[PDB]
Amino acid sequence: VTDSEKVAEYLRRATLDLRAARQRIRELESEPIAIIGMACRLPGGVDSPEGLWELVDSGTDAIAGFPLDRGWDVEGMYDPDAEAPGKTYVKEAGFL
Amino acid sequence: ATGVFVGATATGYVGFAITGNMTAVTSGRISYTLGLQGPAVTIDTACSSSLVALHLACQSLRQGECTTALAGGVTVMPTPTAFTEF
Amino acid sequence: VTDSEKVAEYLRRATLDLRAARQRIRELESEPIAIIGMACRLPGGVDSPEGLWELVDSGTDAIAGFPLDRGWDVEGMYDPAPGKTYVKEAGFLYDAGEFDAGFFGISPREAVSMDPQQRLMLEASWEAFERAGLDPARQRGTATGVFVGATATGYVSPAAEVPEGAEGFAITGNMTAVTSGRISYTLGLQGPAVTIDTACSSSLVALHLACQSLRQGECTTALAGGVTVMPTPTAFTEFSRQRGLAPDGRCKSFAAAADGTNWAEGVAVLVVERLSDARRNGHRVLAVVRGTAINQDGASNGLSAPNDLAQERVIRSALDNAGLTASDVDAVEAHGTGTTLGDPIEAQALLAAYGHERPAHRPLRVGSLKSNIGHAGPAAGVAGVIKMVMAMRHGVLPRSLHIDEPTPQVDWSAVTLLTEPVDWDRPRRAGVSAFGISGTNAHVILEQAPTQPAPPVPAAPWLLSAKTPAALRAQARRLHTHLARHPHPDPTDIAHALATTRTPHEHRAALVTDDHGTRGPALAALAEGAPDACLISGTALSKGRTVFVFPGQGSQWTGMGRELLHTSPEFAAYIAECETALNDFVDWSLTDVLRGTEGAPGYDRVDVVQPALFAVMVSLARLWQHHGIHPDAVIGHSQGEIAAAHIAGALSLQDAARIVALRSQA
Amino acid sequence: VVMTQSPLSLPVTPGEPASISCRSSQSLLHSNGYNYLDWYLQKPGQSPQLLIYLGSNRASGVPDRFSGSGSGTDFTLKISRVEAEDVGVYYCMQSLQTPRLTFGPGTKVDIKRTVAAPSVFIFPPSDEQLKSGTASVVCLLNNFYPRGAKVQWKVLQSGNSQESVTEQDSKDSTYSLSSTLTLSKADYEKHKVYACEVTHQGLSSPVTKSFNRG
Amino acid sequence: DVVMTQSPLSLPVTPGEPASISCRSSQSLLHSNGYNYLDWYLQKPGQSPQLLIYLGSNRASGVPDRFSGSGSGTDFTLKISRVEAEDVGVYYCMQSLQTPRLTFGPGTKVDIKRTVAAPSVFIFPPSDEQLKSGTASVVCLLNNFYPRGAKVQWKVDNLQSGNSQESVTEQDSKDSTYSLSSTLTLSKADYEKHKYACEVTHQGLSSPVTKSFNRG
Amino acid sequence: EVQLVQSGGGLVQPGRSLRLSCTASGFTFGDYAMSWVRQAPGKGLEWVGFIRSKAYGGTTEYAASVKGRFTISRDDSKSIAYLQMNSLKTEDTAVYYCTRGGTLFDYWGQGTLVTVSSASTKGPSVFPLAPTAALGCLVKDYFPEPVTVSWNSGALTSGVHTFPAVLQSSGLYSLSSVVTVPSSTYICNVNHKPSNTKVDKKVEP
Amino acid sequence: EVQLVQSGGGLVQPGRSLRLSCTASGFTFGDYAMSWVRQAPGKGLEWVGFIRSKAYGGTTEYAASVKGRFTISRDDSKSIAYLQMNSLKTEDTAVYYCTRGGTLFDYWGQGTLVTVSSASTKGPSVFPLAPSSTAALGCLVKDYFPEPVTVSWNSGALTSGVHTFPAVLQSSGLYSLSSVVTVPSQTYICNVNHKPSNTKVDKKVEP
Repeated sequence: VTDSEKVAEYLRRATLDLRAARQRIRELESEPIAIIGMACRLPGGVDSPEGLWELVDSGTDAIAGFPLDRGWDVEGMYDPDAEAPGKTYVKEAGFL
Repeated sequence: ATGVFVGATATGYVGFAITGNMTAVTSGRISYTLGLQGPAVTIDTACSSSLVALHLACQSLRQGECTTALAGGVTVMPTPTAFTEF
Repeated sequence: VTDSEKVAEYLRRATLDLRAARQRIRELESEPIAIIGMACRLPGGVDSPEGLWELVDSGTDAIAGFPLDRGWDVEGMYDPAPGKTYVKEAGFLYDAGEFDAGFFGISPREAVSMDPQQRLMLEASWEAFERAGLDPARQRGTATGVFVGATATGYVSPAAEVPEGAEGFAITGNMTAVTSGRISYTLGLQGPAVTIDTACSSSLVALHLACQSLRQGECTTALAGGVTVMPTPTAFTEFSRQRGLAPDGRCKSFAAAADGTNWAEGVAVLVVERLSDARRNGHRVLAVVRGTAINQDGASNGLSAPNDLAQERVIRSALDNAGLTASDVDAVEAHGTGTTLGDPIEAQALLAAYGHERPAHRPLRVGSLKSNIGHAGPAAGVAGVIKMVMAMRHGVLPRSLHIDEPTPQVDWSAVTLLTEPVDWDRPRRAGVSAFGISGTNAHVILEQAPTQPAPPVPAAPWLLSAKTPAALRAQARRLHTHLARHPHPDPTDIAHALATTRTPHEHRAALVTDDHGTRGPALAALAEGAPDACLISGTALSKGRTVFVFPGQGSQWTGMGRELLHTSPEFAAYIAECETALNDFVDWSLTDVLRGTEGAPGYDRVDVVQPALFAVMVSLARLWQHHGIHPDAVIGHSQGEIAAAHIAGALSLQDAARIVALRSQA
Repeated sequence: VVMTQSPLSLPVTPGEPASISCRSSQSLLHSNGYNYLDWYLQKPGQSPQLLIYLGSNRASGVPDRFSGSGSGTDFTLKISRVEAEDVGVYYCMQSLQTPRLTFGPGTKVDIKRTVAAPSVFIFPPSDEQLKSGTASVVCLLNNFYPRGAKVQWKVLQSGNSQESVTEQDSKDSTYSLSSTLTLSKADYEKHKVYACEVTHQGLSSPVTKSFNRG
Repeated sequence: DVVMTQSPLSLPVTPGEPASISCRSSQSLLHSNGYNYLDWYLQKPGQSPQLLIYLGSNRASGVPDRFSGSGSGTDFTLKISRVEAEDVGVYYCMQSLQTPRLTFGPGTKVDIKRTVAAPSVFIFPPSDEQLKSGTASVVCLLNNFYPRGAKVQWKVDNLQSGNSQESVTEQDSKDSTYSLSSTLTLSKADYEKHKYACEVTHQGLSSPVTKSFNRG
Repeated sequence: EVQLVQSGGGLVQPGRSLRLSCTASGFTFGDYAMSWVRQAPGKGLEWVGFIRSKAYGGTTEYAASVKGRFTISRDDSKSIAYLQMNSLKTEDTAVYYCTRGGTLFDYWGQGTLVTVSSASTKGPSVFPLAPTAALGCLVKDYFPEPVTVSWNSGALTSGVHTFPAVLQSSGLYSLSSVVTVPSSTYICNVNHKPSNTKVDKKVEP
Repeated sequence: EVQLVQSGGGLVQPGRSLRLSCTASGFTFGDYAMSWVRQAPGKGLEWVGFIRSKAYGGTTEYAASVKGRFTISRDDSKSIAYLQMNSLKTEDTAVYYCTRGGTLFDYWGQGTLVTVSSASTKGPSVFPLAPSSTAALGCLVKDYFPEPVTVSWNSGALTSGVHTFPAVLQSSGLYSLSSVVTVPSQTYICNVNHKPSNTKVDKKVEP
């Protein structure tokens, strides 16, 4: 067995290692990350991803008035001026 | 080793009182109840906090820090601070 | 060619590419990060990292009474039960309300409405950039990250109908995300601005995230920091219900008299980048963060409890990330809260992790910065790394205070505490721990920076600048004090550092002298504003186009340009070019006339003075252009216009020489 | 003897991938299971550089977008992302048989754009050069694409014409051609009409331009 | 002309210290191409060998990054950054310049390092049912000694060879120690001819410990 | 993923033939020259012989001590290699490994054990050892593996040491199981599956 | 970091010797087989020759067109490759490239432009080209041996539409480029500046 036989195996091992190293570089630089689980509780009575899909697919606008069970002075807070101190001008929003 | 990367802000909600208003616990408690040993971080980066956290979660997955992660976010408004002032 | 030699070259290419890819992997996961700058403001008068070092080395105890200007009812809120506290002193930044609003462009309205965390963090970041040899104004547009470990301590109190004064800015001025965002907004940085909420571990986690971001190429440089301020004393009252605070306020870290943990304020920031990038850019490396690790405990006895297993695991993970054996490091900046519950667990974790196979004459030396300044909170780990950095720089581990005896809750019989200072074959390495109350344990390993002329230009200007004249006087006084405590610094190096590594502000001053006996008095006269011979001062114009002016006769005197011919090679080259151009249209050489060679004509003759003036003016203008002052316009006066016509490019050198020489001859 | 051939030119655009193919006249797959082929790039104004070796193994420092593929006789170099920096000449060059006499014609790569017909402009020979003792006539083409339009002189002289091609423009990626025909004074004053006939893929017909002074 | 290679026959290690195996060739292994035709293989205990290093310096893919080969010409060394418990086994450095290669060589044993322990020497007689079976079998044994290689000899009268068979256990999971045991058998008749001591020499032993078997 | 699995090993009489099969998967079998390396029970790895690829002619070379008797073959249609032993000797007992690569053995097979000897199946001949007191039992005169020795039916585990067997001059195999205890009954049970023997022995002074 | 730097070019009249040095810095020069590959102006790459490593023997091989005339040597002590070009022919004008590896040219030098011809230094002879009678006009530079020569329309004022074609070598051995501009259907001057002759010719183009 002469050098022509010998060096070919070394080249095969070297380029296999090169391919493995390049794969590793791609594997710790741009790996695809799989979303295996999902959960959500958005407004509009959404309790799961299927709920959000039903909301968006049906074209539902989940915007309602303020919550009345948080001690908020909702009545004395509307004030449609957008400049008065400590007062909104928005009556409704998407509340969980 | 499961990470918990949460995009949460400080909400003016108000032994248990001290660990009941810190955003640092918002991701920590998940690691406590479930026993997750991966790095739990509450990543407050404004309205893009969750997506930013997802990137960090991906990074923690890419570098082998955690075999799984829980990228996510939460938003509650106990008070109308974000309505009267905006 | 034979087949063997043919495949040999392919094998060589393949193995070289293999080595390149393997090195890429190594620098893409286990890259040493370089601490190129740092800046801290911690209680006890500390304003710089050198302040921190002289504080901790001297053994000073930086705990004092509560602030009186913050509106606290300090006389009333002390009771050694229902809603009071039993501690009357802790580490405080009494100047926490002090901030230069004008310098950063911030308004007093926004500044008072803004959280003091942000106010401290901006100045700390600016100082950290300045101490790295970088001009912050030149960092605009760079892919520089910002990773701050902060928390909403509560300054505007969003749960309490935010005050009328801070109306509109209580979101921008108080969101913890804006603490990191405002640094990048003011400095114009482009890398991600992420703030981390992790209680007593956020800053070291921010350092970890900055390291990971830099390793992935997302950033060129990064700001890894933390901040803690106490607008209200609630942190003392809530933690006083349970006997967690020490009765006297001293964090007796790892001591038998450990009986609690006093909180403290402080800001501490690092400017870091990749070690290879630091070497390429010629930045000074203070230390080398080799590896980092973060994890959780999860199954702890209570949510706000420690876990020796988790601390051991993060320590081992940090050691493995850096590729270092446990015996490599000879110092640890332990968390050292001082609690009776926390100290034995932390000591057991350190003993199990680090000291298990070390030599019988090099124990691991454990200390804590909390004994000196108290528990900094979010800014604890990024201050501990500063402490270890200066310990490595000065080659001495400072003592940890208030250790009357090692605590008996742990079997020390491997690891020893730093009761007194200890001095220091292989590079110095030290660990830092930032174990948090939310269970997020963190740990970093730092290493001593690796070991890293030109002739001195004469009369090197020393440049100073500031936003306002008072700031300029303060700059001059600070520079004078700094130069007083230095054994014979090189003036050209100081000139280079002042000119390049500092922003040019509006109000500017300069010191130009060729002797090291007048610069000191000139700096003084700048300090009190008195005039001096070798001192120049002025107000730089924001905008304006430049003009070169070329008068006619009158600007002549014997020996002009003689010194410049020897000293300045560029002026010599330009004079040589002018002489070569002039030789064909005149019967003598310019260099002989300028140097005053024997027999050469004097300036009395009209035909020789005007070509000499033209050549000198052209050479000087070209020297100005060589120094970077490119004119936006040129104007002349009689024969001087010919010189202007040369600089404008309308006339070649030969044509201008012909015109001036023949015009004078006629 | 082994012979390798590729497309003469392949216009490309930044926005869509490309694939430079080429085929050998023999099975280059050596007995050791390696296609002894390499791919080199030569940019305009820079020296040649290696891209691929042994068919598919990419060289270090090359962009990952490049990728060699194929076997036997048929090989290809696929580029996922085309950039202005990657314009040049791509040589697929064998190594099974040695010594290698030459690389080959290569495969020019250039920015692709909409087809535009050339602007033909025959110019006169100035009288000053006529009295100098030499005759020269130049035919001009400007703002045309792709290159390769062939110009011929009908006087049908085919041994006195020299052509010059401008490089691809940076702004609009146009090309231009200048063909000069030289003749002696006695040779010039023999025919009273000279025509330049130009053919281009963008030309509907061979638009000829004539000049009658003699 | 055949190229020989010599390496240490043993090298105790610890879980964490850097170890370093060494090899010296009898001829210049540097090929004219400019390569060192050397290969390092690792055979774990009770497992197939695997490739560690090829061409002197190049590390095979999938091998841990701790392993790294270096050297040139005739002198080579394999270094481990942090030796692990699973890294123990046998390491074979062996050339590839000259062919054919008959054997891989004696290799290089690797084992966990611990305090030197002397052997608890013992001796047992041939049992009576073993006597009437028609054979004699005296069986000494060492116990709880480190390192390996403790030599043992059978003093049949006032030396023996060619009628003994030794056996040694692997490294103990807890003690990290070996246990040697010879088995000398001659015959039933020859046993009842005279008195059969065992002399053991070990690094932990200051002098050769001799246990007598006068009865017989 | 590269995978080599061996088959065909076991016991054989002296002078008989055997066929060891080596199945390769996860790569092109034809390109790699295939080698066979034998490790004797006690000695180091010994290179038996190798075969080149089809493109290089598939020529087969063998070691000096296995020339002619042993042969190598391969078929790339099903990607299998075969080592055919003829006129096996007692010294041929060893673990044989199939390795891709004629010179560089970058991958190795799981290793298949082969034993050559004329002695047939036979049970043990367990004997005691009369006694910080060390005592044991000596299992002797059994050919085939394996034998499992337990103490007090597995109750005693601490301090037990069972050595690997050795090659008796008669071709049978023998070992011993010993234990150290404080000076103060003990019974060792030897299960020998090939003969289904369950001999027990009480050791005492 | 691997670096190859060539030198030793310059103008040479035909039929004398010349030396091209190429210094290597950043790798083990001894083990590599070292090659020279030329590329004529406008033509493709054309391999010239190579030398094996000293370990292999150091022997040399050359392309079919350069038997005997060309020679390769190597100073391994200081790691330079030398191409000795004896008896240059008029068609050897090219950009000789210095490359590592006999069969695989992994890295290439900057390339030395060696131009050979019997022509001596001349100054340009600029001729006009009257506009046709959408309008084009040009001036043609003729009879200049050395390079480069620059052409600027209205002293560089005109930049849009200028197409300065590459120089072309005539059979007489003299270069002649040509500058042309497409004007939109005032005075149009072109200035030919020729540094080797220090010529600054100017000319108007008019119908």
